[PDB]
Amino acid sequence: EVQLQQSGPELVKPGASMKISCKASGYSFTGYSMNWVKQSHGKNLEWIGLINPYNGDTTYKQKFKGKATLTVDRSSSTAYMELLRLTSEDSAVYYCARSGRGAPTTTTAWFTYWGQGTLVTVSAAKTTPPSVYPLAPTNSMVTLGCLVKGYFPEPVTVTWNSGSLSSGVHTFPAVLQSDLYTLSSSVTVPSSTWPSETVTCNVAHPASSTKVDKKIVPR
Amino acid sequence: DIVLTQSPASLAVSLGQRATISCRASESVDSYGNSFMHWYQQKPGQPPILLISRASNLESGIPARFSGSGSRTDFTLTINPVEADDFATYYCQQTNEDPRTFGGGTKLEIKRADAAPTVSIFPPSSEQLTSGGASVVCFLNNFYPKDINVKWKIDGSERQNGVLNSWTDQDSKDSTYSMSSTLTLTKDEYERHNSYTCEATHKTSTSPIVKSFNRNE
Amino acid sequence: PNWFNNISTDLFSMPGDIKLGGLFPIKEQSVSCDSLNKDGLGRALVMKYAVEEINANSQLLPGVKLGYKIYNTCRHSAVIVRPALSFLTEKSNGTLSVECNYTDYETDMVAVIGPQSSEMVTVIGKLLGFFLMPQISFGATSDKFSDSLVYPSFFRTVPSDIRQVDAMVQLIKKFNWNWVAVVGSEEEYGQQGVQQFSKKAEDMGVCVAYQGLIPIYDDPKPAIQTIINNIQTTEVKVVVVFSLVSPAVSFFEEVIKKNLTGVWIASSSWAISDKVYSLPNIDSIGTVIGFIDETETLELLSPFTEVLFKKIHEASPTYNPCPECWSLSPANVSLVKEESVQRTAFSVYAAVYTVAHALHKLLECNSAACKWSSSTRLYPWKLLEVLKEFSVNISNTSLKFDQNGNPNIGYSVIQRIWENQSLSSVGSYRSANLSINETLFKWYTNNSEKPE
Amino acid sequence: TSEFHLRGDYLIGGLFNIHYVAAANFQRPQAIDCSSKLFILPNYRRFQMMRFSVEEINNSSSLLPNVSLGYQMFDHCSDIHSFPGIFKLLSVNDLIRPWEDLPNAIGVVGPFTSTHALSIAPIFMTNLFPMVSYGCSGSVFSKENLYPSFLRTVHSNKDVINAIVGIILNFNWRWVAFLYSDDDFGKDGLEQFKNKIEDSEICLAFYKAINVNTDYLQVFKQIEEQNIKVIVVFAPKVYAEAVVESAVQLNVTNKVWIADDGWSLNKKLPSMNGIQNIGTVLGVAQPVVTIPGFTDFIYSAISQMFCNQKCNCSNLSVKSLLNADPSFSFPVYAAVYAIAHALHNTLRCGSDRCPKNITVHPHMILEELKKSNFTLLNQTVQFDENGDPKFGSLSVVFWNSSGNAEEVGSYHFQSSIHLSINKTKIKWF
Ligand SMILES: *[C@@H]1O[C@H](CO)[C@@H](O)[C@H](O)[C@H]1NC(C)=O
Ligand SMILES: *[C@@H]1O[C@H](CO)[C@@H](O)[C@H](O)[C@H]1NC(C)=O
Ligand SMILES: *[C@@H]1O[C@H](CO)[C@@H](O)[C@H](O)[C@H]1NC(C)=O
Ligand SMILES: *[C@@H]1O[C@H](CO)[C@@H](O)[C@H](O)[C@H]1NC(C)=O
Ligand SMILES: *[C@@H]1O[C@H](CO)[C@@H](O)[C@H](O)[C@H]1NC(C)=O
Ligand SMILES: *[C@@H]1O[C@H](CO)[C@@H](O)[C@H](O)[C@H]1NC(C)=O
Ligand SMILES: *[C@@H]1O[C@H](CO)[C@@H](O)[C@H](O)[C@H]1NC(C)=O
Ligand SMILES: *[C@@H]1O[C@H](CO)[C@@H](O)[C@H](O)[C@H]1NC(C)=O
Ligand SMILES: *[C@@H]1O[C@H](CO)[C@@H](O)[C@H](O)[C@H]1NC(C)=O
Ligand SMILES: *[C@@H]1O[C@H](CO)[C@@H](O)[C@H](O)[C@H]1NC(C)=O
Ligand SMILES: *[C@@H]1O[C@H](CO)[C@@H](O)[C@H](O)[C@H]1NC(C)=O
Ligand SMILES: *[C@@H]1O[C@H](CO)[C@@H](O)[C@H](O)[C@H]1NC(C)=O
Ligand SMILES: *[C@@H]1O[C@H](CO)[C@@H](O)[C@H](O)[C@H]1NC(C)=O
Ligand SMILES: *[C@@H]1O[C@H](CO)[C@@H](O)[C@H](O)[C@H]1NC(C)=O
Ligand SMILES: NC(=O)CC[C@H](N)C(=O)O
Ligand SMILES: NC(=O)CC[C@H](N)C(=O)O
Ligand SMILES: [Ca+2]
Ligand SMILES: [Cl-]
Ligand code: NA
Repeated sequence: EVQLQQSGPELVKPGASMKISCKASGYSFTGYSMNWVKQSHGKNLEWIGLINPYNGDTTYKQKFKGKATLTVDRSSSTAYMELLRLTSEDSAVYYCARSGRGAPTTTTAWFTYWGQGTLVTVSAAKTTPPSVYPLAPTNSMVTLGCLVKGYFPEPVTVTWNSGSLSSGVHTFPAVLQSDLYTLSSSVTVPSSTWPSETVTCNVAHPASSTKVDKKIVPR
Repeated sequence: DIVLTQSPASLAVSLGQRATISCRASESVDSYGNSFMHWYQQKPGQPPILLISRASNLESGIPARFSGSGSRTDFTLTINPVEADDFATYYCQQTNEDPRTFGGGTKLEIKRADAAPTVSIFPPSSEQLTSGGASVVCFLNNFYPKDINVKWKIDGSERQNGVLNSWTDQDSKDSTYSMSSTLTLTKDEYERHNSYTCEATHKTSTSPIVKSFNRNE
Repeated sequence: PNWFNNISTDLFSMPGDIKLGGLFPIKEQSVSCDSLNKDGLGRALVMKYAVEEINANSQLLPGVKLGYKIYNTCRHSAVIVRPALSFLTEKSNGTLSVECNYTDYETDMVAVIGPQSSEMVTVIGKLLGFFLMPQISFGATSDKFSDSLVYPSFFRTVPSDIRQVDAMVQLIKKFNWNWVAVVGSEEEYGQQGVQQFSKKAEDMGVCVAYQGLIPIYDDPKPAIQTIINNIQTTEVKVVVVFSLVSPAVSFFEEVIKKNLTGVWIASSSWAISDKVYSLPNIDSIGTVIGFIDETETLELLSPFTEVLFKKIHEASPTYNPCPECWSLSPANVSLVKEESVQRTAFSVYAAVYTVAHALHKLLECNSAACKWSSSTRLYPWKLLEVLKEFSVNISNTSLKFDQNGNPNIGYSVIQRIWENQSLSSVGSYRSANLSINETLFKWYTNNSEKPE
Repeated sequence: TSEFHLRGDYLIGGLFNIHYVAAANFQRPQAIDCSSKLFILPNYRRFQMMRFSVEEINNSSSLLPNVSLGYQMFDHCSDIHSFPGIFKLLSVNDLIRPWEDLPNAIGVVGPFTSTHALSIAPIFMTNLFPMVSYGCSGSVFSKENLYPSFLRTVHSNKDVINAIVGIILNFNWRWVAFLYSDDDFGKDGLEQFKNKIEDSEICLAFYKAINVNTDYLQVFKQIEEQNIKVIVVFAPKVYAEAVVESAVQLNVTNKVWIADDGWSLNKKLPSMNGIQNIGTVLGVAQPVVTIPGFTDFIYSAISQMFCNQKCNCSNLSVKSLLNADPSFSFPVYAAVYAIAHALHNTLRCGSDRCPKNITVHPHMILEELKKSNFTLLNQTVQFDENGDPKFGSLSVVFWNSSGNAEEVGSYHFQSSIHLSINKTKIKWF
């Protein structure tokens, strides 16, 4: 089937440039326009432009002219978007998206396939591993937690007991304060299954190559 | 440039009921015998999914409860009956004219019966204290509607600074919201106080839900 | 039947005053043509039955002996061309002379019975059409030949596939299926079948999810894996298989391995093929609904053949399309008992009889004598003039050929019954009318209910 | 003497179709009188090209030294009635014996069209008698097991179809109409088109088999109501002219027309009145290849019984013949030279003499033909295993305001971008 696979999140310096990749598979690459879309955290979708992978022709929305540069590599079926002269207003999620079939022009085509998105954080702040702290406390259900503090950049992931504990889990959206993010996560288990059965949160922060297993230990 | 205006901006609809979402275009988006207005669903943290192309054509794999209608400048997306996983932002998009533009979006909420939060409070861990910080965490879990008020009391006086709050997106099973409130202090300041209270007020009760601990225990 | 006594032992060469050319796929490849095609051999026997019977009828071609020469086509282009050229040699010379005008040219044969397959018709149909030599196919169903401007001397005793694909689409509509795949063999038959079907299916609002062609020359297994992967992907549960037998067998060999189940719509080329139905675990692929030519059973065929094979065996110690046929015995009477031969034998029979009656008319015969002598010169184009739009009763069949060389022959709709290893009759298609009885259908599914 | 036949030490068949007539019912088995039918100037040019080639080689003391090439050439306006000429090429002294393992000819050049080839090729294939076609583009002739002694000096339909798709993809339009001749050539073209665009943004919004009964009023009515702007016309001269002339008469406007190489260099339509009105014509085209000396040959030829060897074209304008559509010129030229070289190499000719009185079998010609490797006018003549040519370019033209087919692009069989187009050369509307 069709898959659009984008490169990973990236922390980049103000004034620098960066290149996003979109690896297309499962269909004939040069047969369809590859579009790019920007989503700021405000959440508006904005069309950046498209590239015809057959001949390299480009069409941009006016405000992205000279700001984004779309290319393709036909030998690896990969579409690229280079962002120039980055500012904090280029911080956003960026999507590639293939045109579908059935529109009368390249201009009218809608988007049937989407890459998974690439988060770009434009900041001079440096990469910092999180600190992971246990959150321990007679109802039949008892709530526990993990505090994931002082990391940068996004993202972190939080599982409980390596995935086995999934229901009754709440993993709250990070909050940025002094160029550092904090999120926390709660899990609710039967009061008869804790402390007798160990509950452990697993936190990972790829950017700093951090993996922490914090067991929730009774006070 | 064509400007797309959606209404309403946000919407709460009960399970089994009908959601109606409008999109109005500044100029006609018709050509080639078609209306080039398309509808997308976006769940938080996920790519948009195409629901409907050319005003009324339901895409392959998309459930039949989704339908579209309209022409020229006025379009409607209908979800009927609404189901528990339909909470999302819905965007319209015109492709009749470069550049493609999207509507600002409509956030569909699943309406359900009101439910009061479960409140849990947590002292700072010794692991944090020994590095010099003291975060006090409060969970307010599985409530509806989303509007809720949280106050922190330290030794009897309400504390306003140092408090960060954060809501989850709607739960896809029971359609509730959850929230965490985190009061961050320094270890020196934490150890200078005894009673720490997290107080929650929600339309489900006129009396607030209070949770406390004392540091010296 | 007393005249069984007077029949001769020659299978593929009968002497006569007037001769027919025979083209049958008797031996094929597995360039070496070494695989006996038993259906092909069986059909050839039907022609010998027809001819021996015609000559024993004192009042059909009374003063005239009908003869023929039958050659193997090997279902191969290089092989069939030579016998087709030999039919055209000057009757008293053995050579084919080069001329611009053949109006007064007496050919060795006066008409051709066969070939069996549509791919073979494309090889020689223009050649024979130039000479206006009547060719009556007992098996080539492609609609391409329905154009007398392109195929000037072509007739057939089986209907065009444009009718069969109409029957298929109607059946699919009746069972309310609207999402199907179509698979053909990669030659004239399967290719035209797939295209005609896709056209009709569109017109009737049936969405064809996928089209596939099975190679007949390559290793077909890679293309088959791709086709089968597309079938699983589209999640279609109705597949139309419009295909010659060897590709079909290879195909279902892979369908079986991958334990696929669904509805399979069989074109007449494999709908009663023992080669398919004898495959290990074919009974696991679900429901096979098929279409075959509506034909009479030739009640005298099996009683003619046993007697012939006894005479062959008798004079057995005494160049060939079937070298090993010298050792045919009464045991080999199974060749015409085989259901694929039994149910199609009439198509061969009607083709020979169609020419015999046309000749009877050409030569202004009655029940006693014909306008014929050893110095009578027979030109194929004159016989063609008689055959155009020909109406003739053959056994209990009122046979009419339209402007296009197509017959008023319909289809039997059939189903494969696994427990029986038999075929049930579930309806018919005549004119442009599908008549099936849904309750007569067996559904090979988890709860014996119709899919969807 | 005659243009259609020339005596030599060895003979080459020429299969041409100088006249055109639509098929019709016939009740007698005999050749058709093509000399009374519609004359076709560019096919006649291609006919002369073969005559020119053979004479050029006979003039050479290097290729086939002291070995003359002769020919038997035919005007087969009807493929079904072409067999008398075909039999003459394959006969031993006006006789064919079907069961034979010294044929009159050693190979044949032609025919021009797929219909002509499909009708007769099995007879040549049986004895591995070599055919080198200067025009047949059917996909099916690339299947070597079906056509083992068939070769061609123009590209298969798949390549032209690829170039046409490359033209479409260079621009912004994605709904396409595909009008194709109601024959083997046209149908194969539609099939390749359908196959090529299936996994692309291109949508085939409308298609139609073109013949004498086409309701052009209705076809263009539908095209207009589907708001289709791009119209591919994949068809031979007679059908392509019917389409475009009907379009002018029905005031079709604002279309983008795309021609295959069989009519992108058409010489009637660019000068027809009103041609401007229907919009813009683009097409895949064979680049003009100059054949030095041909002009002089034509001037000389124009200054001048078996069926289908009669031109009935007296008092032809030399000018009109010279200026006729020159497509398929090098394909004809190269086809004759390939057989010549094959014969030269089969005889084991040296640089200035040939082993004489050597009897040559057509199948020996075949082996050398398939191994062709020689230069001709700075091109390298080779064929792949399928018998398809490894030479000959394709370009993109635009019919410009002075009535010329101006080159505006080049099609690259291998390159990363398969089709380049200088868009500023194209003046639209
Ligand atoms: C047929 O056979 C019978 C005996 O089998 C014989 O008497 C008769 O002569 C034969 N009839 C012919 C050859 O017409
Ligand atoms: C062909 O031959 C027949 C009989 O000889 C004659 O009637 C017919 O006119 C001939 N056609 C020609 C010579 O064109
Ligand atoms: C088909 O069925 C058999 C069991 O009868 C199984 O062993 C095999 O894995 C299956 N093959 C498939 C699913 O391709
Ligand atoms: C005839 O029958 C015998 C056995 O009954 C068999 O060995 C032989 O192959 C058969 N000939 C055929 C099928 O042509
Ligand atoms: C065939 O039989 C029918 C029905 O009896 C009859 O009307 C017709 O004339 C017959 N046709 C012949 C003998 O050619
Ligand atoms: C099985 O047996 C007989 C003949 O084989 C047939 O009449 C009958 O209908 C078959 N049973 C079915 C189809 O269930
Ligand atoms: C269809 O067959 C069923 C068998 O149960 C029967 O009800 C009915 O007689 C048949 N109807 C026909 C043949 O029209
Ligand atoms: C040449 O052609 C014309 C028709 O274009 C015809 O009328 C004339 O008789 C022909 N001359 C011949 C065949 O000698
Ligand atoms: C070949 O030679 C003759 C002179 O003998 C000349 O007239 C003619 O133009 C030449 N033909 C060619 C080069 O095709
Ligand atoms: C050329 O060929 C002729 C026969 O046509 C031969 O007699 C003569 O010897 C040859 N001349 C040469 C090789 O110079
Ligand atoms: C040609 O013009 C007529 C009348 O002006 C109009 O009705 C028709 O639509 C035109 N045909 C086209 C655009 O194909
Ligand atoms: C073709 O010929 C040239 C020299 O004549 C040589 O360079 C090239 O390798 C040859 N190609 C072959 C033998 O495939
Ligand atoms: C049209 O094209 C021809 C040849 O490509 C060129 O010579 C001529 O100048 C062009 N006319 C224009 C561009 O008006
Ligand atoms: C492209 O087209 C323009 C406009 O005619 C022409 O002037 C220019 O030379 C071309 N550019 C090339 C050939 O690089
Ligand atoms: N072998 C066969 O029976 C093939 C018959 C098939 N109807 C065809 O036209 O080719
Ligand atoms: N008419 C043309 O374009 C030349 C012949 C065509 N290529 C064919 O194969 O039939
Ligand atoms: Ca304090
Ligand atoms: Cl056959
Ligand atoms: Na020479």
